[PDB]
Amino acid sequence: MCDRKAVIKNADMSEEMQQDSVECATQALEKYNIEKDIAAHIKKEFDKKYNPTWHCIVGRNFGSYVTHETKHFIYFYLGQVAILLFKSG
Amino acid sequence: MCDRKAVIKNADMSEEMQQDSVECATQALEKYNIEKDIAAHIKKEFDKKYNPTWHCIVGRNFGSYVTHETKHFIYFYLGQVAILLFKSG
Amino acid sequence: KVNLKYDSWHKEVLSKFGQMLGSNMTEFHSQISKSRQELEQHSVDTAS
Repeated sequence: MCDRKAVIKNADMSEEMQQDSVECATQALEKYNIEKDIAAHIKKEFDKKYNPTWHCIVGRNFGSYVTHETKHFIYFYLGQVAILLFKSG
Repeated sequence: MCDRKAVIKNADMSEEMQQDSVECATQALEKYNIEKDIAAHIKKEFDKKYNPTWHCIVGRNFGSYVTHETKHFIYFYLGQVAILLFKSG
Repeated sequence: KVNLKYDSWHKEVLSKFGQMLGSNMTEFHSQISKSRQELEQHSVDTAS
């Protein structure tokens, strides 16, 4: 297992499901090579798990400004992959 | 004025809101230089005009599947500046 | 030997800090979680 240490750069979220985000993004990154499909898998998994609706992005060189639901925002890093997932809508 | 053309990739929305996005977000690009601040412009401004809750992403190379309300998704390239903007609230 | 001893000593000195870091973390959580509801309840009306 490639130990991709996660450092979450912003969050309004509970810690348990923040680590759930870390683990799910780890599995998605290990499973898919397309950044679009990484976002696909993470977003579908979260919509299934904690009830829709979220929005997820993965990238390298990015900023983004967002209004989210409380306790429903995360932005972290795995490896070289910035990963964002918030709930709004 | 550099005709950074709004060459369009994905859209379900009005041409008018498309191209209003185009000028004012180009306005965002013009004074500023920073991707997150450009996003601050664009998302705040359509929270002003097309009402919250908008969501904007400024970058160059990413994969984003999100949920957007009907006629509320713009995703195109302005130069290498990839601009994604959808409503969700 | 004594460089290794310095190393282990400094590392264990670092180690104790995470507890009070978590203390202020719980302060963060306590502030925000209660403050969301605390902004939401009150209003100009409700003559209580």
